[PDB]
Amino acid sequence: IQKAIEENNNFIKMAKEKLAQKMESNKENREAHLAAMLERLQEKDKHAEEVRKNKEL
Amino acid sequence: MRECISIHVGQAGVQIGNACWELYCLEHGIQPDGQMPSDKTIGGGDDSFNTFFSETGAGKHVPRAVFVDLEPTVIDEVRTGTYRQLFHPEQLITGKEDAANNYARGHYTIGKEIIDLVLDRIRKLADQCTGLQGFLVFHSFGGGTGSGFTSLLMERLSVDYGKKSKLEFSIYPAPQVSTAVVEPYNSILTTHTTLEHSDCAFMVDNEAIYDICRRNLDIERPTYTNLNRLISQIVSSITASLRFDGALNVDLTEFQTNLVPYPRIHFPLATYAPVISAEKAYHEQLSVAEITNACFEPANQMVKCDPRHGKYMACCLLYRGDVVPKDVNAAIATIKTKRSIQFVDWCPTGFKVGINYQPPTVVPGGDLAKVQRAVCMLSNTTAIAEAWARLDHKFDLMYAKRAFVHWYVGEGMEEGEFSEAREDMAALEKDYEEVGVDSV
Amino acid sequence: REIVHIQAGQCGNQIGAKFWEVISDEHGIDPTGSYHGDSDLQLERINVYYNEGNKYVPRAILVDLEPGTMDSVRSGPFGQIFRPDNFVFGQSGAGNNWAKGHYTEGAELVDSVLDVVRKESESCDCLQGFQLTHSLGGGTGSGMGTLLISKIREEYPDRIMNTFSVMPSPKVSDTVVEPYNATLSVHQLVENTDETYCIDNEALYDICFRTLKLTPTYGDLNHLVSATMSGVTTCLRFPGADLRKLAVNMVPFPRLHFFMPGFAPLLTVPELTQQMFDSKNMMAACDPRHGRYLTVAAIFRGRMSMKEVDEQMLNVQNKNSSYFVEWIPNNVKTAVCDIPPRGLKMSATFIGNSTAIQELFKRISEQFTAMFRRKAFLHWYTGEGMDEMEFTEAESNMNDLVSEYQQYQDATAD
Ligand SMILES: Nc1nc2c(ncn2[C@@H]2O[C@H](COP(=O)(O)OP(=O)(O)OP(=O)(O)O)[C@@H](O)[C@H]2O)c(=O)[nH]1
Ligand SMILES: CCC[C@@H](NC(=O)[C@]1(C)CSC(/C(C)=N/O)=N1)c1cc(OCC2CC2)cc(=O)o1
Ligand SMILES: Nc1nc2c(ncn2[C@@H]2O[C@H](COP(=O)(O)OP(=O)(O)O)[C@@H](O)[C@H]2O)c(=O)[nH]1
Ligand SMILES: [Ca+2]
Ligand SMILES: [Mg+2]
Ligand SMILES: [Mg+2]
Repeated sequence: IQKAIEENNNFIKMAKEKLAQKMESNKENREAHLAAMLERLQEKDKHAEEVRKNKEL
Repeated sequence: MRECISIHVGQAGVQIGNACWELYCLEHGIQPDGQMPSDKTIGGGDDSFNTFFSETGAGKHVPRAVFVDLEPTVIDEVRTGTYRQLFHPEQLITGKEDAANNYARGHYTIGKEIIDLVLDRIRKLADQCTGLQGFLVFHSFGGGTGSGFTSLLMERLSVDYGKKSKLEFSIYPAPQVSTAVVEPYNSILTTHTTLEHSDCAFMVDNEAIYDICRRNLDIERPTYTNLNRLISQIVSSITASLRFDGALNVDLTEFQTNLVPYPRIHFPLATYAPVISAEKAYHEQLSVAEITNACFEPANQMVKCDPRHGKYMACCLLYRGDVVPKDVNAAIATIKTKRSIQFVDWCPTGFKVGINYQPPTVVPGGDLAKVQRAVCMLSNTTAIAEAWARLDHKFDLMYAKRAFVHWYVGEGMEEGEFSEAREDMAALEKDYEEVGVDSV
Repeated sequence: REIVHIQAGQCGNQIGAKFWEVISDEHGIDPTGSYHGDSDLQLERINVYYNEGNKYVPRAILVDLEPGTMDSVRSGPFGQIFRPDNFVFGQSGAGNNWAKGHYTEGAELVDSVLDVVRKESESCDCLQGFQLTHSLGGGTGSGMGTLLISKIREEYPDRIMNTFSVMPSPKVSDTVVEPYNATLSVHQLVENTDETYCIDNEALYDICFRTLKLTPTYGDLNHLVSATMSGVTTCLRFPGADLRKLAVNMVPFPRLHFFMPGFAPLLTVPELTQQMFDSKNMMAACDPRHGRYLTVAAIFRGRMSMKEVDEQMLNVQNKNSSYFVEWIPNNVKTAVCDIPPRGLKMSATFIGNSTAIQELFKRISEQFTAMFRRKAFLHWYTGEGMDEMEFTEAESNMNDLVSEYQQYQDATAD
């Protein structure tokens, strides 16, 4: 009976853990993808300010 | 005691939940306002129908159910539908933005915003149970909510309720009425993730339910209302042993013992008969032998496959209505001599029989004729793996070119999850091959 | 589920104006904003494009660096139904110069445009995304249009962005530097839009001249565009899928999101279907039988046997299987709307993500390299602060886009 208890608690434990890793790796990946997008749009603004500065020259 | 909690996820799960609960109410004499005149014990009771219905002091019989969707348009129809007074508002949970047929959005981006609320509402229903038996989860494989959020929920239920039984009713995609080209992706992903958290899953091929409505009910282009009223009959036949009493009544859990030889081999093939229009049922009463013979006609299966080219590991017959054992044993004897029922060599060849004497009911205004007797056959056959092979082949075609995969990666998923899920399905296809080979 | 509409440039505002006239009529809206329709289906999805004294105001934003085109909108039909605060115009103009629209005369005004976007979006219960009407041959629609898309994507990174882009054709050339404005704006659309519907003027001109037999004004070309745009948005505007769900199923690869529209008639379901798939009914100057379809979406309008539509769409696929890639199963989706258009008992609109669209980019690239090979008219751009690399980059990016369409046209299942 204690072996049955142990296996149920270990199944609950592993499930809770595997799910926790999934929801963290996904949070990190999505934040990174969205950071790269906003970073590229920052280089467009940097390139645009350099275009307007090259004109007045 | 022995209560069951139903969870309906996404459009398909919700709209099928509507058909089932409407049908349950008709079977138990429960009015749209929740009143049940025949119920003399007010406020509670341990009747068979109390496994699915709780009772209030005002005499209202409330389903032990939860409807969940990431957008509100489908559940709003339940809020303003014929059975609006049947459900407490807290049993109807809705978000604002759907999953867009994206598993990743249903499991992560959007689903993680409502999962805690859903679990809290499921907990409130479980606290009303004196001896909770398990859950019934209705969902599609193809939708982003049906696939993604269902996988997340099943994972969370395993944590919060241990190995308490969880049964699935899953809508297997049919290209025809499908609006998702990425449906194979969502199907493989959800099957892989839920496989270790589900004890028994009943797949329903929309294409099979579609053909049965065109052929047997003479409906040119069936709608979801047509499909769902037929699906509800199958669900009713399967759950009738939990909601009704009877001497010859065999509990679903007892069938489950025979249907699941290994944890991963838990996908029974369902077959239902009779499906007959009123015009044809008039002056033609189908006997026990006729509806039993129809169970072994592949045209009546819920999933497109050929059991005649596979092997059986179990055969269960769930009769309901005017049926006695004498007729059943006579009909089975005939079929045992006229059909190719080949069993694996490590399982006995007997047919397990159950009989519920409450006759079947039909939704008024529907296309299904009211019959005196009906039967649902639950068989565990290797042939159901054909449904995996068709879906895995479509997966492979698109994934070889990484078609549409950027939508999943953009939400935070990795390609490793795709390959990992596809390999699990490959092992499952192999598992169904291994169980069919003869012993040494 | 609200959509925010934006009109930019001369073309963008005239196409957008026609669009609102068509859908306003379909929803029973009069030029003053009142509802006088006979069907409740006209109001079930009215909030998608309109806000609510028991009136309906388009959720639209009109933009242009010159008041000429926009002033004609206020006076024209349905001109008063628009919200006056949503008119945002300058004075100096763009001079059909992409640089002026994307960097100079456009960057100064872009901020005041965003302010109107924020106000409209904050009144949305659940904003789906945006749609833009503009041309790629001008200066405001192309230069400032692409700029505004990049700026909207910063504040609304998780909202779908669609564009109805009018492509330049020598048969209706208003200028000679159009191959520059198109190649520069295409360089942008490849990065910051989820779906782009290529409205090719060459196709509209050939439809008006050959088919309709008009030996053609911008009003004739736009009568096609208004019918195309009405059919495309049908599933959104009448009951019976949000922008993201649509984009998820139509865009197998992020860069390949440029579609060929089609409309019919320009009558039975077989005839209607065959005409809709004919190269003569394409709103883009591309022959689909010179490439392969990655995805297709079709909408049928009118009282017609749905069982017949299902069989006719399965028939065309089977008999034309060679023009649909085998590695995307079930890549043709179809809908039926019981409400017909105006003046037609039954019509059909279709959008296709076909590899044959490279023909459109091959034409714009040839007109570009023909001028860039000699540095013609480059002072209109370098004078605004550009360099030559930015021109070559846009050329290389659009050339790579053609190579990718060819990669998947050649791909095989085995
Ligand atoms: N049998 C049946 N199938 C349905 C029904 N509704 C949708 N489906 C199927 O479900 C699949 C699409 O998933 P849906 O359930 O509609 O989508 P969802 O679960 O709400 O998830 P998202 O909408 O993407 O957020 C397709 O294969 C449909 O054919 C229904 O009422 N009955
Ligand atoms: C010719 C039909 C075009 C229409 N598509 C449909 O009407 C159906 C049939 C409904 S379902 C569906 C899909 C993709 N299912 O998977 N295609 C459509 C509309 C649309 O709005 C764009 C906004 C700017 C205006 C985007 C799109 O991509 O397709
Ligand atoms: N179909 C159509 N195309 C137009 C219309 N007006 C301009 N165009 C095209 O758009 C290009 C010029 O861009 P335009 O929008 O007029 O310049 P802008 O005022 O700076 O935005 C040319 O190639 C024209 O062929 C119109 O009313 N209908
Ligand atoms: Ca009672
Ligand atoms: Mg949904
Ligand atoms: Mg102009």
